Amino acid sequence: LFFLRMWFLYGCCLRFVLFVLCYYMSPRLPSSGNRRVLYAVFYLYNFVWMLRCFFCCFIGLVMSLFIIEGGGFVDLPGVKYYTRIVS
Amino acid sequence: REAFSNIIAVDLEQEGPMYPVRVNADGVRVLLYPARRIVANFRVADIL
Amino acid sequence: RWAAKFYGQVTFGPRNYPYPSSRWLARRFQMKKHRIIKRFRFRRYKLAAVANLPFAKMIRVGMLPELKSSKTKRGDVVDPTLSGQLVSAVKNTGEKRKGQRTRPKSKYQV
Amino acid sequence: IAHWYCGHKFRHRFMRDKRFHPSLQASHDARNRFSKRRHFKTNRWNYQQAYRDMP
Amino acid sequence: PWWNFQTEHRQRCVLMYGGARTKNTHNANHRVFIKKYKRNAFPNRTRHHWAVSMTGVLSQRPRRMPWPYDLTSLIFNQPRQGSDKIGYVVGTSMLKTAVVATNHMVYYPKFNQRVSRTKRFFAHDEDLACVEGDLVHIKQCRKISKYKHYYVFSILEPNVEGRERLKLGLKAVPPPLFGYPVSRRIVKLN
Amino acid sequence: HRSGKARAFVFRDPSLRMMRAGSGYQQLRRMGMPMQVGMGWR
RNA sequence: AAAAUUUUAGGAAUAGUUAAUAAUAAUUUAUAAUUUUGAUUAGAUUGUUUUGUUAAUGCUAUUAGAUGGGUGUGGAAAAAUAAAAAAAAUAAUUAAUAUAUAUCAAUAAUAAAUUAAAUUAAUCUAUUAGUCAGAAAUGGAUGCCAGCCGUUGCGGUAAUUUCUAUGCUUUUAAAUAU
RNA sequence: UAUGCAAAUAUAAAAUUAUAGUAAUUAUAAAUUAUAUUAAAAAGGUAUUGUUGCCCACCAAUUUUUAUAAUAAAAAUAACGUGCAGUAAUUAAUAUAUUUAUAAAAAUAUAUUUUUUUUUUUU
Ligand SMILES: [Mg+2]
Ligand SMILES: [Mg+2]
Ligand SMILES: [Mg+2]
Ligand SMILES: [Mg+2]
Ligand SMILES: [Mg+2]
Ligand SMILES: [Mg+2]
Ligand SMILES: [Mg+2]
Ligand SMILES: [Mg+2]
Ligand SMILES: [Mg+2]
Ligand SMILES: [Mg+2]
Ligand SMILES: [Mg+2]
Ligand SMILES: [Mg+2]
Ligand SMILES: [Mg+2]
Ligand SMILES: [Mg+2]
Ligand SMILES: [Mg+2]
Ligand SMILES: [Mg+2]
Ligand SMILES: [Mg+2]
Repeated sequence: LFFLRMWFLYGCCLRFVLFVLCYYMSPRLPSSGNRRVLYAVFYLYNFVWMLRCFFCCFIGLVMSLFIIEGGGFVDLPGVKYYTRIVS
Repeated sequence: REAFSNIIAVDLEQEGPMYPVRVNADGVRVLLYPARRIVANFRVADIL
Repeated sequence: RWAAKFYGQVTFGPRNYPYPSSRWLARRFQMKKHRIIKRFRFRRYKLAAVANLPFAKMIRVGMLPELKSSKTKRGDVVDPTLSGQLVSAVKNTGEKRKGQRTRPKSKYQV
Repeated sequence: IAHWYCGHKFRHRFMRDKRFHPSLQASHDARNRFSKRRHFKTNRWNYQQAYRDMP
Repeated sequence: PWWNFQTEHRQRCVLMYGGARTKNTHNANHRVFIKKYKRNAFPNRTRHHWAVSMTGVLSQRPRRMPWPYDLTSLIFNQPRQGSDKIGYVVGTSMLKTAVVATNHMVYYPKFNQRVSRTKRFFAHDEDLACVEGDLVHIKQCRKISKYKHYYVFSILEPNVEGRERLKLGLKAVPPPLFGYPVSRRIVKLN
Repeated sequence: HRSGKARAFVFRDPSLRMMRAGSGYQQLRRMGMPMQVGMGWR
């Protein structure tokens, strides 16, 4: 188990975040493609943290806040958090 | 035929080990101890 | 010695490997050590430890406003008397006075 | 070993446990266990004439 | 009922037959450390706190617990723990006051072994017999001054060398050569 | 693996594991060693 | 009045201050006291019968409740909402029921599927997963793309690993995340 | 070439990297590789249908953590341009030391084989 990947869950299983950016990043070879990465924000003890996580979710009509869960590893190095649903 | 060359037998007068056997195969440390019943990994279990 | 012999763990091989380090690993870490040392030389690092001061905390003299290499970065704040004395030390270290013991010289020491 | 105590690695836990080990405790022989090196070579240049009131 | 499985539960209000009525405190919480400071500037001179700190006393691993059984309880029958102590006299700078260093015992049940720690006490000797380096018996008593609850009950071993040393006008014991350690380098020559 | 945990060559005799446990914390609590200085369970 | 047990990866000095005198001394007397056997500041933290795992010396929890003085009442300060303690005439015991609020607790999918409830019939209409490896597959798209990812890894026109449709698989309080 | 300063492999340790938050690991040794003057016979591989094999630093973009030193440090990384450092590898490599510098690195002083061996029991 790798315990430092969970740094921004802060001892919680799931997180609530707000959408900011959505950009694309290329995974580690030999896997080619475009991985969609959402750049999100949330606040804890009046500090505003920018969270960076893998967008696997389904976007419908335009919506703002997501639910973040931690997984195993993914093709893309450096992105620990995954998306459950969008609200 | 390699398995029939290596055949082992066991004295069943006692039906299980009466003391702990602590022995390692290459890099694999094994403990064979007396129990009330058979407890082991499924494979180890039907080997025993 | 003050400085570090190694950087990172240079002896990592399997147990009972009958040498301190393998060739491969030692070459990797020789690379990293090389880069760090080269950085020290070109940026012209200078450290000092003064008597009757906390020793673990070393005044970095290479960042002092007079001896600073960069024209841009704000260097450091060290006492005026002490900093004068440090400047004098660095300066009068440079050249060999006869009767004194010969000590290794370099471009990057100035 | 709970992962939140001490460092992020495991071995940091056992490195702070060696601080509490029974046979490792500080005494008249083993001293300054936690910082040995800040106090090293501290009195080298401190010249102290030893105390003699008897001839 | 703590011996019943997750699925076996029916009522949460009572123990049907007997056993221990147990509240489950949730031991695995994934509690975390919040990092509020830069690694450069931490607001303490001697120590730095970078992780979750273990808390409690006796709840502290590895457990270190009071050991009643040692030399002192071996020799004495004490009405109250710490009512008797045997120690050495270290220093007399205070009138009618003898400082005494004493050993007591700690037990680590994890490793199954004991350690001796040491502690200083102020003891009250009226009449000023005690010379530095005496082996003394010491007892609990009436509160005397802010820090003195102990009085010198008996001198087990006096210091004969120290007394004769005093009689000649010299200090009982030579003053220690170096004081406490420092983090500086003192250059003092001649 | 110079950097990593020490492993036993064989197992440990379980019987001995149970014999060295005689003075352990649970047995002490049963003997009554620790002083009860607080309310404890209700 | 005391004695024990006291945390921070990389560690330095602390201070209305010790002890004697005495119902003394904002300037009594003294070679004072705490600290590297880890102090004081500073971080975190509600302290010495409560938990979880385990064959087991262990590891891993345990809330909560005592925050200075200043007309000093009172046996004792515990004295400024927040009960569920009958409080100087037997208020009442045919009582345990309290409607819709809260705080931190308090484990409900209670024969989860065929013969019926020795009732008083009151609350509820209750579902998920997989389908390469390893129980279980075929069409159709897609073509290093889109996407899958517990993990080795998969995707290069034939993909038993993507998406979709349909079946099929499960040892039946769910998958997934921490 | 040991009168100033200078603790330091000879091991007390809990998966690799990393100044103790970065990536998800790393390290490793006997299979296999055609030419070294015997009356043809001894040999190495960081590759793995194996030298048209792999790899090394600087030199751009970006991503992310922070203890911001010419131009911060570290980690992900698949461009462009230099070369050819390494696999006994075109002056063998490895470690410490000191110097040097487009970049791998190079010169010297010591130890040493994770380099291949060549062998006078008084002539
Ligand atoms: Mg955590
Ligand atoms: Mg993967
Ligand atoms: Mg070098
Ligand atoms: Mg000369
Ligand atoms: Mg008030
Ligand atoms: Mg199958
Ligand atoms: Mg899927
Ligand atoms: Mg097609
Ligand atoms: Mg198909
Ligand atoms: Mg950055
Ligand atoms: Mg950088
Ligand atoms: Mg080359
Ligand atoms: Mg070379
Ligand atoms: Mg070469
Ligand atoms: Mg070299
Ligand atoms: Mg060069
Ligand atoms: Mg070199």
